[PDB]
Amino acid sequence: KVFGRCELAAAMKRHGLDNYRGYSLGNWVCAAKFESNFNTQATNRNTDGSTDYGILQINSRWWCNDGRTPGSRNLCNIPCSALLSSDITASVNCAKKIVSDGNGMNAWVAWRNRCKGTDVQAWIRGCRL
Amino acid sequence: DIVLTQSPATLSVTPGNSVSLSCRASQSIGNNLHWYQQKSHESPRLLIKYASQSISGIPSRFSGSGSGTDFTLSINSVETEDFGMYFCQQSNSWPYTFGGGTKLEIK
Amino acid sequence: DVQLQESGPSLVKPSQTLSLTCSVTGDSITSDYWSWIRKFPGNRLEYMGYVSYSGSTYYNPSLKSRISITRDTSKNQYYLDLNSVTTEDTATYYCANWDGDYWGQGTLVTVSAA
Repeated sequence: KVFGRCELAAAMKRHGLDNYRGYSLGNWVCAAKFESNFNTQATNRNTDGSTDYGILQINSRWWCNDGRTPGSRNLCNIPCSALLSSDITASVNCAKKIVSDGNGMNAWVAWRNRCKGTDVQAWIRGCRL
Repeated sequence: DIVLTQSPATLSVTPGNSVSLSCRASQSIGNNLHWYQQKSHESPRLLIKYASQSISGIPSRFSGSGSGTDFTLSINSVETEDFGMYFCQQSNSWPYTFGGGTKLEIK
Repeated sequence: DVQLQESGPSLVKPSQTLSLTCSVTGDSITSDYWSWIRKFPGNRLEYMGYVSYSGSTYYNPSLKSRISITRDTSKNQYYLDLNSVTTEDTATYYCANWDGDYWGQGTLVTVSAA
């Protein structure tokens, strides 16, 4: 599914990401925008053999298990295929575990390069939440 | 810290009746609230995650609802194995905290 | 499947260091985040801290920095050290994964001059 910006912001708010572990809501929207262009089905094969899945491009080497990745650790104890759904529930569940590590949102490289240090609340402005 | 207040502190009930436990947060925590059961001489058991996400292996009579600051754990026709303590827990902010507990006791 | 088990002393004296071990069986400790929770005598639960996959640690500020959590990847165990205990540290300690699905059985530790 291709979420609109406002649509995604209200869903992520309903899924409890506004102020989760010190991160304001716009961080999550901006991250989804640069990680997957708001596409729940996005996939990206990495040179190391892992794949990045879904709206938050969650990696198969550490977080979910797609059965094809070498040192898979499955930290979110979930099959990768559950992250490729139009329902964001499982993506948000795993993302909350990912950000609870001391690396916080720095695990998402597009967030790191395009969002950190920017006015991230701009991503939720002009939206009915 | 987020303070979590649970009510009633004690609930006496007859098996086959339905109950609702309440848990209120001092600040808005979205859906970041989990519910545990603790029976005598046993480790806590996770019943509900993220306010209403049901968990595999636990009776369907338990359901949770709520968001923000007000959350409820409901038990449709309580059974004798349900008697014990119920605690809510927020994971929105660090340090994670627990509510003071509801004791569920046979009438 | 995964099993967790607490061990250490059940009786300690005031001001010493309490060390507990959590033994994990069924999967590696590198595959999750791991925590320590304790229950006081009147059913009061306190989340103590957790160690995440990168080795970073989060500790409850109610412990004033007397706690250390560490893990041993070759033994498949992780640990709790609590310095300068007092009688207020008398409690049931549990280890559990972060998700809250696996818990150990719990170990009662009593703090007393004796």
